[PDB]
Amino acid sequence: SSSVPSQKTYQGSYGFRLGFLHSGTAKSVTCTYSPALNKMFCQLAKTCPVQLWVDSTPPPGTRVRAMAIYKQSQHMTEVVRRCPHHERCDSDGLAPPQHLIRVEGNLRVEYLDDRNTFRHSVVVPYEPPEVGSDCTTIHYNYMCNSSCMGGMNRRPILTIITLEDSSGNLLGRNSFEVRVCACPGRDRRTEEENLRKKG
Amino acid sequence: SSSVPSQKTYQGSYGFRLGFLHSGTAKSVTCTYSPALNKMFCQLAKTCPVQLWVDSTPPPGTRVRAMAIYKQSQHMTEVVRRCPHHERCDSDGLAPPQHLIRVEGNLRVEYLDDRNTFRHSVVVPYEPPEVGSDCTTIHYNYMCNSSCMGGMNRRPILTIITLEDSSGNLLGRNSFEVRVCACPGRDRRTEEENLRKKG
Amino acid sequence: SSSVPSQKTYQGSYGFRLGFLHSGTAKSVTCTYSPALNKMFCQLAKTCPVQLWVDSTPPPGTRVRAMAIYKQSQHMTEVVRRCPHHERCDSDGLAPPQHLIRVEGNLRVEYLDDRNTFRHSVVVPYEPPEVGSDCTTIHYNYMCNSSCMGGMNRRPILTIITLEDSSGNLLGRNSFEVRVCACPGRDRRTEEENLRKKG
Amino acid sequence: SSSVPSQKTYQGSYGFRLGFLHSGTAKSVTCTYSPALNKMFCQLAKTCPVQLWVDSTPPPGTRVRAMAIYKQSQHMTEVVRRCPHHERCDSDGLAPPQHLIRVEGNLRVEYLDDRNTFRHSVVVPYEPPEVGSDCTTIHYNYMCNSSCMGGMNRRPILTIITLEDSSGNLLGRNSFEVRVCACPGRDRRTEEENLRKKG
DNA sequence: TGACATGCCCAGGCATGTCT
DNA sequence: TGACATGCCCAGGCATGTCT
Ligand SMILES: [Zn+2]
Ligand SMILES: [Zn+2]
Ligand SMILES: [Zn+2]
Ligand SMILES: [Zn+2]
Repeated sequence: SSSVPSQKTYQGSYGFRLGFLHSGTAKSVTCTYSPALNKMFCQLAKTCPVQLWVDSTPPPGTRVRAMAIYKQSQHMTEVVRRCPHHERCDSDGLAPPQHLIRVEGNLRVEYLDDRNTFRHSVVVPYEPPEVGSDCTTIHYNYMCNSSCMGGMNRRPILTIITLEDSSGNLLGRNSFEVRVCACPGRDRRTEEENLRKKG
Repeated sequence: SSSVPSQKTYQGSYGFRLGFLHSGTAKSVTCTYSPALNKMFCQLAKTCPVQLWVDSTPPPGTRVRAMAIYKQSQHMTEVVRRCPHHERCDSDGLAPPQHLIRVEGNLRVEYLDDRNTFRHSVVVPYEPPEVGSDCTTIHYNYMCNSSCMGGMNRRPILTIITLEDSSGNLLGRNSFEVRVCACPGRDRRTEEENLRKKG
Repeated sequence: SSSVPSQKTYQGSYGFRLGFLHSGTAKSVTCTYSPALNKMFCQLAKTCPVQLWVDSTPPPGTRVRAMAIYKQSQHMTEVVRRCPHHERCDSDGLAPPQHLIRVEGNLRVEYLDDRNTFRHSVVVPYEPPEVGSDCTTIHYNYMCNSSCMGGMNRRPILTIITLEDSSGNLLGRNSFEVRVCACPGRDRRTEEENLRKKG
Repeated sequence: SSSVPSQKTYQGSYGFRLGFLHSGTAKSVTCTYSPALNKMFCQLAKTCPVQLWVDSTPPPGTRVRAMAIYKQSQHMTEVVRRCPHHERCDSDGLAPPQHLIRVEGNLRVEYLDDRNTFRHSVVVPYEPPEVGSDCTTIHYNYMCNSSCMGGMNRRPILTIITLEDSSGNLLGRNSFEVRVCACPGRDRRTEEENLRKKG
């Protein structure tokens, strides 16, 4: 069992928050975000664009870390890992096969295994938006379904995104729930309806 | 891809056939056999008793081999193995972790990996029935569900039981289909009803 | 997992059979036998008298062995042992603390752990009945309840009694089911009624 | 028999009190707290989150200790230990197999056996809440059911949580009753109804 | 001896990747 | 996109040592 990183929102002095793209109505759209649930629904190994928005410019050398933790109290102290089947399959060259979350399209990506907690994380440099743009987008990939036997095993996860200075100070923190599934559109609509009818 | 052992019934000069125990009506009974389908339905890692019946006594040194093959033509040439999750879990001390089929309660069990075909099999000596008894019973275990991702992946298998002399001559061959599943009683009654209504 | 001793009745050339005493009607009588079920119901650590009847006199040096096996196919290959709580408690001086079945009142008792199967058994010399008597009685004790967690765990057992010559030849074999429980009278009456109503 | 640690509430100069999470309505929810009974109902080996609330910040080096005692006067002087079955089973690497209470997800956990009283306790450093949060949460696990034969044996326990400075001074003490059981929701609703109807 | 105890058994139906 | 798949969740009630 491992000590649990905080998931508490800390928008901080830089006004850090996340944004998500709108997507289509298909039963099996690749990535769709529910604001009511603060929850991403996405397919295995497909791009999940996450926007980073800030009110003030972070200092040079700021880093963006993503980490998954189990959402339920009963599972929080268990490290989130890829299942043995997917670990044994699809390497991009940098991500260790045991890591659930990857970043695509970034030459400065770093995959970390915490020496004390054993938890996995993936870090890229923070880059400010281009001229006229309001945010910076990172493309994450989740390499197992929420349902994978021997991995997440139908346990919901949170992704925690932290903005950190080069010294390691926490500048901001946000999180979102993730369901990696075959039919994100179906499952988002089911969970939203259950929220309305039974929540 | 691997060459495919015969599944053709050969009751042979010893009159070799299989028998199966009757079991209870529970939705999740541990092992239940359908004569109409020639199909065992059983749970993961639970005992599956298979009876060996002969009309004539096999010679000393006769051996009994069990091997799984996929039933569908499209999958026949693929070796049946345990999935990575269950391989990484439950060793009894003798069975290699990759083997699907084990025998319990036999000190002379041998687990074989074919040098040419890569197929797994498990062998025990043939023992004649005790006085007054009509058959000999072997207790097999199947160490994955038929549905296991990265293993059988919802593909039906046959188990091929061969009676072999010590020289390697085939004396008899029988086979039965297997579904390893959580609810053998439910699934047997579903498959028998589908046979009657749509077969 | 361990190879399974035969439980098949073999009354043999000596006409070997078991007999049991009649007992009282109390809900918690110490030992009561159901002929309809061929099943002893008895309390923990209390005397269970078992009679040995023969038609012909066994040879000098004949031995009487008792051994427990799980009755259900799914558990047959598991060695029957005392639970950790009762193992750690009540030694008579001869019985190893892991043995379920003891014999009381016999100076020539031998407790055996099979080198290959790991199964426990308890052996006493066969003694012919005294003049005018028809049988010989052995007093067995069962040192766990059928329900004990970490031991029998609510799994029914059979006791197998074998008559063996000094050379090791099997002269006769009989068996009976056992439920060790707090209320043998209650439980016998429940199981007999269930047999009549639902069997 | 062992001297009995105090269970008297002492909220102390730091205003120390416990808090508990709300949980779902399921018959077998993993952990549910009854304010009317000051009683946790939880399952074996599952996470039990306990919140530590203070009004004033404890000094550096403060420690949080948990210990179980039997609630009934007749059993208070008996040390609460794991039963022999569960002791012989599930080690996390740090907890001795005899200890009932474990802490998950803390690298600084210490398991203590008192030299004089023989009582077990588990200690972690006190950490103040993160920014904006009102409490600190510890995840305890209870490694036997209240009913375990040879352990708690259906005797209710209190868990005593003490806040202690590094010098050993008692800063605060709170306690709650615990029932570790298979069906916490069922049993909580039974005990609350008995309180209302017969208390 | 009656009846409470409490972990477990059991059937109904949700789950969710995949078939069509 | 509709609907089958199939391991799992869940509540009702049996279990069985013990309390009275
Ligand atoms: Zn996976
Ligand atoms: Zn598997
Ligand atoms: Zn016992
Ligand atoms: Zn226990």
